[PDB]
Amino acid sequence: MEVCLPNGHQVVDLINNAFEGRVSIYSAQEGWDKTISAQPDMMVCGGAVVCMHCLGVVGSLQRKLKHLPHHRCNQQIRHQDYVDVQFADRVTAHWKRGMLSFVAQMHEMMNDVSPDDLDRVRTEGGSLVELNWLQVDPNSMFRSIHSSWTDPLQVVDDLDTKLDQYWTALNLMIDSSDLIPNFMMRDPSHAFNGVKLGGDARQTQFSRTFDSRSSLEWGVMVYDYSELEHDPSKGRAYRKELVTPARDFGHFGLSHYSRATTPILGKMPAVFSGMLTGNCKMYPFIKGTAKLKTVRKLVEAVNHAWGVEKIRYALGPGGMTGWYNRTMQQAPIVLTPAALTMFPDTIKFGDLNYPVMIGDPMILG
Amino acid sequence: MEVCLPNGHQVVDLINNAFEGRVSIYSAQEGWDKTISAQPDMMVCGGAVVCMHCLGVVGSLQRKLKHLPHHRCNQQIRHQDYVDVQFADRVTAHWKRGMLSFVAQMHEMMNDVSPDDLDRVRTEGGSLVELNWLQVDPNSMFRSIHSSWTDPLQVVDDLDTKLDQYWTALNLMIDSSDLIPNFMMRDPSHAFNGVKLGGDARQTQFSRTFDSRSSLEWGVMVYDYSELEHDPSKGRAYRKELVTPARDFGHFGLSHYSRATTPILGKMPAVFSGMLTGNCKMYPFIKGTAKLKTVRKLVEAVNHAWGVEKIRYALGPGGMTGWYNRTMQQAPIVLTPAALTMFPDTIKFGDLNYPVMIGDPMILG
Ligand SMILES: [Zn+2]
Ligand SMILES: [Zn+2]
Repeated sequence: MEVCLPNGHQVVDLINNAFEGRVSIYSAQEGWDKTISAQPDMMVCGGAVVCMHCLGVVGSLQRKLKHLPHHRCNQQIRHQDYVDVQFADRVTAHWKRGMLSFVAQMHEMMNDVSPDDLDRVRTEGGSLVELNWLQVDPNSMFRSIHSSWTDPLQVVDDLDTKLDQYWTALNLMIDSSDLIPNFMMRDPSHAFNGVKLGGDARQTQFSRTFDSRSSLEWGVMVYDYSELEHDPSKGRAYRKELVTPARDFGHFGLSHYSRATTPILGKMPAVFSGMLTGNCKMYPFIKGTAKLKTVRKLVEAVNHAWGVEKIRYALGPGGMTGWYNRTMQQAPIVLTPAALTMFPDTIKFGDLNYPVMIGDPMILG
Repeated sequence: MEVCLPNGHQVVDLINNAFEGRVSIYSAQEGWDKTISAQPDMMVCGGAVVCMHCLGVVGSLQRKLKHLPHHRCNQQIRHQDYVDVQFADRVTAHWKRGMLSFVAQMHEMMNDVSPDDLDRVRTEGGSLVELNWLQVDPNSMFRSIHSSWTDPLQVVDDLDTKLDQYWTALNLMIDSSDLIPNFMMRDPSHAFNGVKLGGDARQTQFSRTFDSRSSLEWGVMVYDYSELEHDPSKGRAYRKELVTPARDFGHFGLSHYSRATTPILGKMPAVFSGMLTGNCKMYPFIKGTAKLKTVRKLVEAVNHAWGVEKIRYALGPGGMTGWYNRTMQQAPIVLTPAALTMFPDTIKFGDLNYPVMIGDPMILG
């Protein structure tokens, strides 16, 4: 059968899904389970199922395909023409799992704090929990020289539900005791340009995305609150008044503002939507325009493999090149989760008072 | 508990849901079942659940609230301040049920056509099915002087699935036999500005929306193809070559283009997404800017019931007035289903060759 190209809205859905690590990929070898890496034969783009060898729509999501339908496939789309999407998706999937293990580790330590110690830190201030950074997602592509993005994805059922449950529990504990985490940012753009970098972290090269061009293996980055801990003029009352998150972000249970983390994994801050939005969803702090670039080579391949009339029929005015240029302009809206535009605007403490280092995530009073 | 206003993205979600007739409404009298109309006590706005007496967020979708939670309620938001949203939602809900009954009736009649009658019409041309317009959703607010938008909503489970199934089935039948429906439009904008109205249809006044100032009880509007039907020089071959839908919309099974209907109910064309989008979803042809107006009174009420700083905290700089004005400019993107901007642009027959009348929906060859 002859097939048609997907429409622009379907490609936008593909891109947005890749940056949540939720693209549904089918490979002959693994079926629809992408736990084990394999070259994609089909990808779900919005409501369509698309053949990755011609970029033709071969079915719908509602039809539940279990094989690649026979069709007249031009076979012009090469793996290299869409691997940037596969890469962004798989790396985001690994990154979300790593971030979950980290948030869960912090939650567990906080949950194990004895009442006496909590009571003491609330009163006199002081360290409450510290996580050896070498214990954060150790065997991942972000921390081990022996791992790669093509490694298997850790099997985690209900990933987003878990991320929501743990982040919510962790922040409510922080909020109720006016505690201080060193792994949060009021505006993650400051991680890329703004914060002072200390020690080994001064060498950090931020790509501000998930692509194959540069190194995603790096240390765990957090704030160095060493000076705050020992400043005799900035004790517990000072910390409660200005430093605890609620002062800048609003009380967690009564705020729509997003809370971002420092670059814990992949040199990429995570952004969590606020509790009042109804869920604490987690997204990588990547610009919409950077996400759109993942299909730049695919647009070139489509332009070379498909006739101009067929491209217009599916993508509209100006074809796929036109769709791409229009989307680049609309990216701040159509390729950007609301959470990424909901950081606090009235700051009292902020992100520029202490440097960021490669080191242990911690919570103090 | 103290409550805060919903954020702007949540209000946009509320509006988009109202124009799909899918707002979840809670009332003390009926619980979360809006089959029977009651004054709303809460409405789901995105992931938040909002008290309609103060417009404060009292919970989340995930918490599965069973009743209005105890909270510090200003009690200053009045029913009149948000009834425009309730009205758009309930009327759209009645309208979708009516459109479903109409599409099912046409599908049913098409399936009852004898093989011989179909063969004859395909070969010689002629009327195939004609639905007495007085039989289209006769007891609804769109057809009876004794009905009102506040009447009960017909109980229809899996409404969208049925709309998809019946529209898909009907169009495959029309496409496979190169048939001609008189209830389709290539660009529904022409219903309001473009088509010639014939006979009593000249009395029609289109509000282009669903609001209380509108008079939505009206006749069923379709094209008057009588001249085409009775002109021997515009016979079967002529109709197959130019008039059957595929010539303008592309073959149904191989097209992303939306197909709209004439104003069958409520003087409001329906827009169905194309099969290649993956589903045939149905939406009323209403502009995003018109949808946004449903909260104009609510914004004014919030501006007087809530302090400026609390409004800024939830809605962002500019407050709710700023949000409203910005959303008005973003409406083509954020309050407009993709289907409403996917009509064909290369037309051979089009919408302006025959007048629109109040009369019987029909399919002929
Ligand atoms: Zn193919
Ligand atoms: Zn209230």
